[PDB]
Amino acid sequence: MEVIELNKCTSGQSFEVILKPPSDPSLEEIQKKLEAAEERRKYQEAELLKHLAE
Amino acid sequence: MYTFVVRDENSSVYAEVSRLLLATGQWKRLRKDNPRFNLMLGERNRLPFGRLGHEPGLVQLVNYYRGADKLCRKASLVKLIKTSPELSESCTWFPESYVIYPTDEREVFLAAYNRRREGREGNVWIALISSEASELLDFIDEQGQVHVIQKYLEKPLLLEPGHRKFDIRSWVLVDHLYNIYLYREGVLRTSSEPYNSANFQDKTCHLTNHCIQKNYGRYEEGNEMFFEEFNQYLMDALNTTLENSILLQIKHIIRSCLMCIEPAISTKHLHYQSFQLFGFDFMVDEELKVWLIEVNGAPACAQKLYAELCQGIVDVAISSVFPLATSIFIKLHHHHHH
Amino acid sequence: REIVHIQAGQCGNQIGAKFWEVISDEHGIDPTGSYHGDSDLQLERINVYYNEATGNKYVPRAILVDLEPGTMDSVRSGPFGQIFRPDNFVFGQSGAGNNWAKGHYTEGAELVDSVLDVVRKESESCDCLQGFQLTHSLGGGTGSGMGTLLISKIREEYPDRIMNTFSVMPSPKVSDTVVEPYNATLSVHQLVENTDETYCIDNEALYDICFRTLKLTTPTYGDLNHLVSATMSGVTTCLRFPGQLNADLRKLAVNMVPFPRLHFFMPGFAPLTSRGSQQYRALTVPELTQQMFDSKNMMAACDPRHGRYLTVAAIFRGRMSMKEVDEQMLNVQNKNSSYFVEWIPNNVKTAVCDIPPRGLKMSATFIGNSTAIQELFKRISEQFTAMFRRKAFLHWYTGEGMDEMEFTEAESNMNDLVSEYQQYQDA
Amino acid sequence: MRECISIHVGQAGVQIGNACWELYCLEHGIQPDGQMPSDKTIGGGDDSFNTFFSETGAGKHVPRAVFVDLEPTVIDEVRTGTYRQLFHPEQLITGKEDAANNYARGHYTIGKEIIDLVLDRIRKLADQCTGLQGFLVFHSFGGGTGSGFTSLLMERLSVDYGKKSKLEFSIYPAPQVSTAVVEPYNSILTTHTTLEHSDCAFMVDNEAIYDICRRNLDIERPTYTNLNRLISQIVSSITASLRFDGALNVDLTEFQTNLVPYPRIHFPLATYAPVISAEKAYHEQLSVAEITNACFEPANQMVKCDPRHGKYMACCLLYRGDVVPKDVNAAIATIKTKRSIQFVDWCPTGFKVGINYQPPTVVPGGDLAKVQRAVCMLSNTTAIAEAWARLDHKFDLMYAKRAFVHWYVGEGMEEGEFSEAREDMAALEKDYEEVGV
Ligand SMILES: Nc1nc2c(ncn2[C@@H]2O[C@H](COP(=O)(O)OP(=O)(O)OP(=O)(O)O)[C@@H](O)[C@H]2O)c(=O)[nH]1
Ligand SMILES: Nc1ncnc2c1ncn2[C@@H]1O[C@H](COP(=O)(O)OP(=O)(O)CP(=O)(O)O)[C@@H](O)[C@H]1O
Ligand SMILES: Nc1nc2c(ncn2[C@@H]2O[C@H](COP(=O)(O)OP(=O)(O)O)[C@@H](O)[C@H]2O)c(=O)[nH]1
Ligand SMILES: c1ccc(Oc2cccc(CNc3cc4c(cn3)[nH]c3ccccc34)c2)cc1
Ligand SMILES: [Ca+2]
Ligand SMILES: [Mg+2]
Ligand SMILES: [Mg+2]
Repeated sequence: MEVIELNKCTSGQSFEVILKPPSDPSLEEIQKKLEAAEERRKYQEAELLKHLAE
Repeated sequence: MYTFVVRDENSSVYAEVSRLLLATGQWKRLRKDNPRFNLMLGERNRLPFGRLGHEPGLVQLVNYYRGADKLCRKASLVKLIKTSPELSESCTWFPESYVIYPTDEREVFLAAYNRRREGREGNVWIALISSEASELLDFIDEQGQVHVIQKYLEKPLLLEPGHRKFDIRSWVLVDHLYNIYLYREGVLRTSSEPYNSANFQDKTCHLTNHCIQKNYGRYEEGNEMFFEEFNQYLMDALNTTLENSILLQIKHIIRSCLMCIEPAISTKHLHYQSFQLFGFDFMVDEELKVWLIEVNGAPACAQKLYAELCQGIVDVAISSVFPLATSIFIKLHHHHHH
Repeated sequence: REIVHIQAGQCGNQIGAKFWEVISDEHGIDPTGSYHGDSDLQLERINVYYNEATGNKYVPRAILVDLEPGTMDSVRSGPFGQIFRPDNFVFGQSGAGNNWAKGHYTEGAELVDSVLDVVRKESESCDCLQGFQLTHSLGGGTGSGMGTLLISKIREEYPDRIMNTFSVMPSPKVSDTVVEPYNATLSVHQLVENTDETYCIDNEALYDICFRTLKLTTPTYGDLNHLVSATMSGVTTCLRFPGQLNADLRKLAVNMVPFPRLHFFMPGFAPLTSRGSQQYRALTVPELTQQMFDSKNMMAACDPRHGRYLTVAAIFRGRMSMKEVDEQMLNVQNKNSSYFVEWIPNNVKTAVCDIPPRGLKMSATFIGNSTAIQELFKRISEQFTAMFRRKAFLHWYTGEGMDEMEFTEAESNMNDLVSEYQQYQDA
Repeated sequence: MRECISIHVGQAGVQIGNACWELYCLEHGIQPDGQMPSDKTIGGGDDSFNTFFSETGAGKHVPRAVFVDLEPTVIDEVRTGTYRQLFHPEQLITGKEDAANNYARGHYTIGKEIIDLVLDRIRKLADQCTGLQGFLVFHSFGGGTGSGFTSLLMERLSVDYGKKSKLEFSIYPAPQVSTAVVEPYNSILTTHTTLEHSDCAFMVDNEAIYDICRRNLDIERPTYTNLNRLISQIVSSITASLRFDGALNVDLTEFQTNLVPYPRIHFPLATYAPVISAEKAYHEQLSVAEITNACFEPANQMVKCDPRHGKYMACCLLYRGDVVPKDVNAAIATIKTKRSIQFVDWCPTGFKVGINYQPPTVVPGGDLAKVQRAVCMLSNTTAIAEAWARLDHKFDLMYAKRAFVHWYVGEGMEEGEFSEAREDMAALEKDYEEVGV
């Protein structure tokens, strides 16, 4: 019913119609998580090369 | 070879449907967590509708209408009626009712219960059946959750022999095209002890549930009078039929209820389809005026009618979508021009 | 995305030479290594298997290994014998005598470093090596013993590279020696740990197919190898030709292997055809689908109805309705959903390539990771125990330095593998 | 004027980016060589289109975009594409080995080797900005790169550009077009890691786009090209307010304001109409009432779900073509009495409307027919949570058996991150339900 905030221009026009009213991690912590996961790979890769060494 | 699943084991109705399907030798039952199904006989609570219609190369169907609980809940039904203009607060066939929350429209109930008491008019209501407000408002707060207060029909139609109370149960089926099918074989769940107008507290003659009353087996086998007899009784005792005096009102109330919520639950253009069996409970007063009591989302059937109804469901609701390699229903439709 | 091919032993080189013979035709490469085709689609992903040298002559990235020169001399004089880089012919003289120990510990150890020098030389030329592939049998000595020795040593030098294999399983129906169960059991232990994909080819299944379907009263190893080469070509289609499927070996392996030890696949193919026998009638899509899923077309003598599919991959080739393909694939799953695990959603994937193989207007290659593969390992385990309970023919191995305990361990690890498959069959 | 930088991650992100910038050029009249004859301010300017394009003294209009993939082949087709002259080699970044549909590999393993390079190449663009708003990130949930490397970048961008907003255009996985099986893992993992770093995310289920292409465009088996050219139209409608004159959603901040009252619940449902086949010989042009009414048909949504069984928090109507406010209000009035539109109690039941008189531009030789008027509705409904329910169920089935988990653990990821992510998703499903019922 009620049209408001009607704005117009050459390209078009915009408005609002109301029908009824109502009723972060740091650079430190990131680089630590990435490198902690890299050491888990290095450990796993080591256990492989150890297993292959035996 | 179509496939289906079963996720409600207490369903006496669809336990018979699952049987019939397997007996055709063209349906195969899967596990209850197997997603590659054509048909789902889902549960009663938290049915995962959000996971239907996302299996490529599978036309999926379910035996429940999502959002159909608004009609099958007493608190919701009252709301649905006095909120939806299609039914309105001025409803003729629905008893005056109010939603009351334990410590809402309690203040609205009081004033409405004013001249019903302080106005010489008849006065009985139901949640317990009493004639005093505080006797009721004290009970609802004592149990726990929300209840509905409703005007008690003090002048019910009474079956002779016996001077008994009763309630009618109709089974309705809504297929995927939202065709409203009324089952021709209904049932009267009657009382056996004579209705007592004075004392309300002995609820054996006021409440007509098949559970409570188990004078059982006196006039009828199982306190269940079927239409052929009830029709004959009306003809002999009142010189009218079941079709005219009651069924027109029933077929009207059913359609009015489902057509109201059609745009809210219809699966016309959805990615999964729905059908469902409903159980409407009606009430007839001495002036042969039918009143809607409640709608049951997960209805149980009558023993005699299990075979016929459970076969009917397969024909129009299931086989219509999944065809295999005179009708027991009355299609409810009406297009009056104005 | 380059692949380094290796082929070890008699069986390995014969199916391997056959593989290069088939795909060289699909890519239009002649016996002399010169290109001669029509389309350009058969050169977009040819870097995967071929090396360019001296004026657009294509040399397979293939290394031919054996402990005796008998078979490799046949390859060199064969049809596409010239195409192979002569330096990549690495061979001994002593042979392996169908002995796993000789191939893995003594005779093969003496030669393995020479092979790795060729592997290393090929790898360093690759812009981005995606993995290795091996062809061999598990019933002999070289391809079994030395083949697994190579894999173990390749994983040591390339621990982050995919290793796939085409492994021929021994069977009493088509048998050379009685010690095949021993050699096979010892090899499976190695394969469970050090490969990403193993296509289990049972010589029993290849035999039964050649006899009961292709109508060949007495099939030879040549007949058996027609079936294998057709499958080998099929599973590598989407890697060899430009298509919808943008996947390297790693990605392909990720979506097929839910558990690291359970990577032993049942290969299938349709339509089944014999050498020379000309097919005139092109199969409909419903026929391709029904056949590639039938046990008779599987190349591991295992009944897929005795297990469940963890994952399935299918490659249709030729000019066909990709809609009809999807419909027929979705029709198998929905009709036999009990043979696919429910706890891996959408575990059946498909791909299509416009280029068909030679001789067929359209074909389908089936790759099934079924738990029914345990029947294959149970067979080997039975044949293994029957001899090992009496310690029979064991002197051939203890004479090469092996102890009885190593056999007991290999026996236990395969029975573990069997029990592993059984765990997921009842989930 | 405030600039916006687009980031296209992975195959899906890149190829969609291609489709969008292709369409942007046609809408602004920019040629493949980057020349824009209508732009009379040579060498620079601060027009509305400059939000997405910078300018060189030679008069070239270059996208403020960076393409990143862990694998060269997809982006190589941009380096040699019809719009090759459009981009700068610095804007295009490739690795040698993809993430193999492994979230952990794209995030931890391979992501670590390239994250610094991408942030630098992005910094090169941000230095050319006078007033950066933030970023539009295109990617897939299912890809290892699209899921893994995206979440890592979204974490860093929140560190290096803490003030700037960040919007997402995410491709939700569909079995019909994917050969992957582990996409549910990747989807849950990236959602959990990106959630607090994304102000507003537009999800697109390939399933919906796929069926729309089959149903309305009569394409029997949609290719990615078919999917992308349709997706680009939706993206264009959503970003048009940033690239053209207007007063609705003029900056990235206003997207969150209008569509996202609660931070976590920042996944608006998009619905687009009309979608008409170019091969359709005879077509009756649809009215404002007809196309607006189509915004409430689930068959037209980017994600298949049922808004009737949920609650709205916000709703924007973005028209393109012959439309005036009068016809819209009449259409809204009619629809309100026919359909089920329930808002939350703490929001007004209303619609923010934006109209651009220029009708939607179509790619020449494309599958879409030129229409006189089209609309894209952006409605933040709780019904979109159905997509999460689907995804979380598939996740539960596989993880209960720990299938494929070893691939992720083998890349350094912990089995605990699977459960942390899944519990966060469980909390999200609950948040949606608190608001929705
Ligand atoms: N709509 C659309 N979806 C795509 C497109 N390309 C890939 N996808 C989807 O993306 C998902 C797989 O992720 P990809 O984008 O291919 O993988 P990625 O981001 O490159 O990461 P990697 O695994 O390292 O290759 C699948 O579900 C595809 O359906 C595309 O061009 N358009
Ligand atoms: N306003 C009213 N007037 C008269 N009787 C009423 C009434 N409301 C309820 N009843 C009686 O209550 C009986 C059953 O109660 P009701 O159906 O409301 O509960 P219920 O849901 O447990 C039975 P069902 O299992 O069929 O749903 C009816 O048979 C009817 O006689
Ligand atoms: N399919 C096939 N199987 C073979 C061939 N040659 C041998 N085999 C099988 O492989 C086993 C013998 O292995 P073999 O290759 O001779 O051992 P190696 O040469 O010492 O490595 C037996 O079980 C045979 O059935 C062949 O040409 N084709
Ligand atoms: C000599 C020749 C070959 C050999 O084995 C191989 C070598 C390289 C590559 C392949 C193919 N692997 C593969 C393909 C697919 C897959 C999982 N794995 N999933 C899919 C889904 C759709 C389409 C295709 C695939 C096998 C060994 C020796
Ligand atoms: Ca300018
Ligand atoms: Mg031999
Ligand atoms: Mg990729």
